[PDB]
Amino acid sequence: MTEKAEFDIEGMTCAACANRIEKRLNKIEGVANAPVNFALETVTVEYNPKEASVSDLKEAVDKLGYKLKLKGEQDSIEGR
Ligand SMILES: [Cu+]
Repeated sequence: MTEKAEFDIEGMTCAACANRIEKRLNKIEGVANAPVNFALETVTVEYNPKEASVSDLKEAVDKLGYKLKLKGEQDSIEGR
């Protein structure tokens, strides 16, 4: 089952910022994966909406400093 969720990240000026998110994300219970993509400025989070939630991990990202918001939820990304 699981779900894919796609989010736009603002402030992660270094790859270490991004990696720190991945670290936090991994620390959330019932996450599958969540590699942060340093080009499109987006992360594709994969998890189950049972033990974790988009809103929860949002706060977990905000906890690190940089901002996060919705982007999509079907391996799509979108942009110009
Ligand atoms: Cu950084």
